[PDB]
Amino acid sequence: ATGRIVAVIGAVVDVQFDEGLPPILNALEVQGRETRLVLEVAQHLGESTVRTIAMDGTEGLVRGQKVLDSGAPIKIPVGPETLGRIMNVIGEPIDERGPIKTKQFAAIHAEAPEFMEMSVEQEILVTGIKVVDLLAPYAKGGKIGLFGGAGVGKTVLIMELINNVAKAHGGYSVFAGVGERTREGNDLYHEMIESGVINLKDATSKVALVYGQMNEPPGARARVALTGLTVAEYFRDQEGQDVLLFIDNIFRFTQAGSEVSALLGRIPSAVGYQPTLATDMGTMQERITTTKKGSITSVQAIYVPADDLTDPAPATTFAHLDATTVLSRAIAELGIYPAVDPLDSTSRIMDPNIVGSEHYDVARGVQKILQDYKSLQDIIAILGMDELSEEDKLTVSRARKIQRFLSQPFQVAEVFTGHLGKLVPLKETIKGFQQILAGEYDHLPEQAFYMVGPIEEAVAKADKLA
Amino acid sequence: KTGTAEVSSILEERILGADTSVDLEETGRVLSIGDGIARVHGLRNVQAEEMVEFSSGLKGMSLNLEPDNVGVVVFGNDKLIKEGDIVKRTGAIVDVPVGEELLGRVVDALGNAIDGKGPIGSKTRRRVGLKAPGIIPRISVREPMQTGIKAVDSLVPIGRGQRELIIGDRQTGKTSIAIDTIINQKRFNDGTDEKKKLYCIYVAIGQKRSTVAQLVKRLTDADAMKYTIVVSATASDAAPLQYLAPYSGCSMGEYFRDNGKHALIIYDDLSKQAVAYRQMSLLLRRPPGREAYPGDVFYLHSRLLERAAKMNDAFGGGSLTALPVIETQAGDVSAYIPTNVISITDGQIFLETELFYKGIRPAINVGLSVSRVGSAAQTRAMKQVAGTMKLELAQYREVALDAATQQLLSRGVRLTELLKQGQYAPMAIEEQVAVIYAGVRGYLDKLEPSKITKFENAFLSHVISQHQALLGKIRADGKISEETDAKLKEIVTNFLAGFEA
Amino acid sequence: FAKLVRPPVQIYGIEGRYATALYSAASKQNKLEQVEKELLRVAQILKEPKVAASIMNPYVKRSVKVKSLSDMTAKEKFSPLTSNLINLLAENGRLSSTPGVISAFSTMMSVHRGEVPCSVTTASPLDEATLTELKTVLKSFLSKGQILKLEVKVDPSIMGGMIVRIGEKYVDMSAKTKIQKLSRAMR
Ligand SMILES: Nc1ncnc2c1ncn2[C@@H]1O[C@H](COP(=O)(O)OP(=O)(O)OP(=O)(O)O)[C@@H](O)[C@H]1O
Ligand SMILES: Nc1ncnc2c1ncn2[C@@H]1O[C@H](COP(=O)(O)OP(=O)(O)O)[C@@H](O)[C@H]1O
Ligand SMILES: [Mg+2]
Ligand SMILES: [Mg+2]
Repeated sequence: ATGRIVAVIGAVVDVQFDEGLPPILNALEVQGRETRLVLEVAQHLGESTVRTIAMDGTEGLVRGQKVLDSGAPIKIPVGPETLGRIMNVIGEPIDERGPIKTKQFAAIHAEAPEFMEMSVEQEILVTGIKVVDLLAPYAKGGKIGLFGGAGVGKTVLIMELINNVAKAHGGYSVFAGVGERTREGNDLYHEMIESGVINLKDATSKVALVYGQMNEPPGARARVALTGLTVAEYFRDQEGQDVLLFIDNIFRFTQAGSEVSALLGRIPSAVGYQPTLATDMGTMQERITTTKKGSITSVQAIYVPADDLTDPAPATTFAHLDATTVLSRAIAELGIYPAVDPLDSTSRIMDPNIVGSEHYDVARGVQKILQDYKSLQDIIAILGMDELSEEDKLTVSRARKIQRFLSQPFQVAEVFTGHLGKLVPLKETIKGFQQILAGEYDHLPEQAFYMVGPIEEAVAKADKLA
Repeated sequence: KTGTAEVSSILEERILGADTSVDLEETGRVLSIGDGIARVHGLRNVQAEEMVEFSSGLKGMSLNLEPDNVGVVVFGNDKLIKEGDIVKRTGAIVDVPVGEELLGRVVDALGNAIDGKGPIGSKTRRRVGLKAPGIIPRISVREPMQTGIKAVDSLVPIGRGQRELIIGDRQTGKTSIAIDTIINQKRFNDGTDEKKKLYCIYVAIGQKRSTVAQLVKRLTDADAMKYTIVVSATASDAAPLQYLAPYSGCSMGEYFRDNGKHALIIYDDLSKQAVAYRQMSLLLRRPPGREAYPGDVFYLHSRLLERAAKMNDAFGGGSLTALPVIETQAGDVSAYIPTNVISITDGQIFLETELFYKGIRPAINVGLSVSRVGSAAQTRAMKQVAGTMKLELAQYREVALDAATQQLLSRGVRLTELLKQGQYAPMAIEEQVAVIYAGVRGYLDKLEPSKITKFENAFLSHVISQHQALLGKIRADGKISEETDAKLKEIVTNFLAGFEA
Repeated sequence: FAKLVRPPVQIYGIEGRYATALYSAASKQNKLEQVEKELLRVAQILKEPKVAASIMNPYVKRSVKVKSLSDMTAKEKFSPLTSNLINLLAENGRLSSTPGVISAFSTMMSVHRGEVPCSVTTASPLDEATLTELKTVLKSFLSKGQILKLEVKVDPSIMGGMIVRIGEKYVDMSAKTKIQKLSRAMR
């Protein structure tokens, strides 16, 4: 079947066929271009006419050009041969090392796992960061969010989780860059070569990379998160392994659907997004699950626009997560890195059965002394410190050291300040918050608790300022 | 459902015989005009984003193709166009003249001279709608780009290929950072080492026309208009000419990057571009979003600032540095537009409007100014000294008769006054490293704070004369060795004995 | 563009745009009476169950509904400019509104000799002398040399009077002279 391009409006191309109307989600091929322009059927308008969405720039299309139906959805090369390579939206090698040679091909638009395939196992994934071990612990095989504004650390943190968790992992890894800096995607490819994760001489590489960046058209950022997902479905289903799935950033999948929803002729909903906003996120996000064959451990990174957590795009992804780490800027101004909100970070496995009865009791004492300090900030700012009680000059004097003890020097931020990266075990971040909540360290200043590892370096710092 | 081309002037051409003396393949008419875009009937072989020509002499871009008509975005005013005209098809994508033969002119956004010096003499044309380089050809930054400002070159260092924001309110000294970058390249463009040459491009969006004219004199007064291009779409120009101004400005810098040369471009400013793209969007009846902006403002500034990159050695080895300018309303760094550009560029420079009033100039907020990738690419002479001043400017900021407080409150004010700088005085790299040396090695700790602007203007004016041949080994060897710093100890302590307090 | 002649009625709508574009091409070349005799027979040859079907049926195509009509208008009588009109109506999908274009064209061509007829709505039809007297005083009112047409309707709700309209004039002598007795109340 061949068709004629009838209307080109931005990044939405219209096509009229004469026989053989292709069904929805089929790919088409445009005839007469130097590169490869591939469309994607999105509607049927009647009078034997479809309406597509283009996956590259539509500069130079004449009304009457010929387009050829492929007969099937977009199929990318998948397998263990795609490890150690880079792939674009339609699965072509963009690393100038030759074609990707596999045996089988998998479509992009696949359906979700059923009800009788969901596994109900819950474990704990110890990371090494003091704030996310204690107050919101991470589960193996479940989704993980990372909320925050623009400039708080949603990528210095996600490159620390790669440095700790994914390097010592035994399974496979998949990175999918949706709408970030292209100079950052060059640095990730050039750090995994020196650290030996990707190897260009033999066949012992452990991570695949998928990339559709911020200089891409809106039709190619709205479909690249389905490509880095379909690569990580082979490593779970047809091999039976434990994978990791880092996506950054997932808000660009939502933003780039609103750019094209105006051109498709729709009535727009609230603050400016598409009407089908929560229908097509649930269709995407219910394909990243731990089923009865393997475990997908997705660590996403979500962007909050204009620091507003009531915006419909970062407030409809809260129903799809197990853990949650809300970053904030007002903590990052004081110099507390990572600037994790302690009273807004939630978790699902926080339960006295799974994590214990000793972990659960110290973690709830920390959220109690930090909430009572938050209710006195309206009075300390007006009437000063000398108007409180005597027992309430101890909630203030202890919460101002737990706040500074939730700071930690990261490993990837060695080139920022020149301090050493520190890692703590889970059994030692329980002991550090007992010897502060009890009152063992009421003879030290607050700045001695600043940017250290475990509790033993806090007393090895207060002897300096003597 | 009534049709744009269901009018009686087009049905009559069809109902009275299919007429032969109308082309309808390379030329068409104009059905309506007035909201910006025009409704052109015909032109059945036009491409998308292809420049056309009107009968009045105006260029127009083919934006929106439909089965009935074509919607042409009109560059310039739309009074000259009338319903019933005839529009011709050029046959090429929107492109601008580009080459080495533009250094010294003042063009407008379409590539025509408005300085009154005749035609330009160009031979090559590049498109404005090209894509950024991918992941393979880029490489990390390694060469430093000097500024000549003592607060920027030692605290937020820049490198050849790194985006850097300049963000602040009105009348805080935004443009006067961008002017001193262009004048500081006089020392390199007039030398013999070709590997350190650097050109410049200035893009003026929405400014007054009488402020660009008083700017090209200041560059001609300092011999800086022989390596600088200026693109200009001022506030009286039409709205499509301000939208397409940084694209034509960046396509003239992409020539030098692909041919082994280094460029530099200052967009001034990207705030007034986004209020020009807002106007063309709402005049096309598009759904507004936050602050009545369209939904694709992030596509506007990301597809432009992704081109500023550094190629690898197999692609020539050139670069392209960008320095956009954003204006905030009363310190609002949490608005829609100043967060869409913080989440693109590789760092920030903050200009406070309440340090510009207290007499500190340039009013650089040292607490909120960061530069991530450009810290590893600076001179080891500067890193050996400015790595120490980074510590004391931190310890001054926590303490804001006690012990361990009146020591840091003494030194921390002598380093704040050491970082003031007069206008249009770009310093060299090796003259900075002696003045920052005296303030961090503990020599001016005894003086009064008011008599330290007098001290820097007296020490530099003499060591540039009597120790000129002994200063060159800092710039030549690129570092401070054990023989230079033992020599530098005697230059200062002999000058303080002669400097009359 | 070129100029186009204005019709003396100037109606509006999607059907008036096609009865004006034909009047601007048939007043040129002096063919305003040849199209009218053709258009009163294309109304007959559309409403046949072979041809009224598969023109409103949306599932055929655009192009094969043209070819089934490009020979139908070619073989019987027509090769004027009007064959392009049926060719243009089938391209734009406006083949359903073809009785709307035809019925508009007759009144647009009527006013070239017509008079916008009257309406006398009083009662049962009366004798011949009352009818010929109103037909010979209304001829004195037109003053345009055109033989006026007229319609009579029966409406018994008016008590003893009659209302008369001449185009857009509408004199009135009816039961509203009983509603003018509010001067006994409103004063
Ligand atoms: N280092 C300096 N020392 C003294 N004065 C300065 C310095 N830098 C700038 N100024 C003064 O600041 C004034 C305004 O500077 P500038 O033109 O950069 O502001 P601006 O932010 O560009 O204004 P706008 O953006 O509203 O056009 C200048 O007239 C100049 O006198
Ligand atoms: N642990 C840390 N130590 C020092 N600086 C940090 C740390 N974490 C984040 N930052 C600062 O926060 C900023 C975060 O930027 P980045 O993570 O690159 O992108 P995003 O805007 O997506 O967070 C960086 O500029 C970095 O300087
Ligand atoms: Mg980031
Ligand atoms: Mg200015």
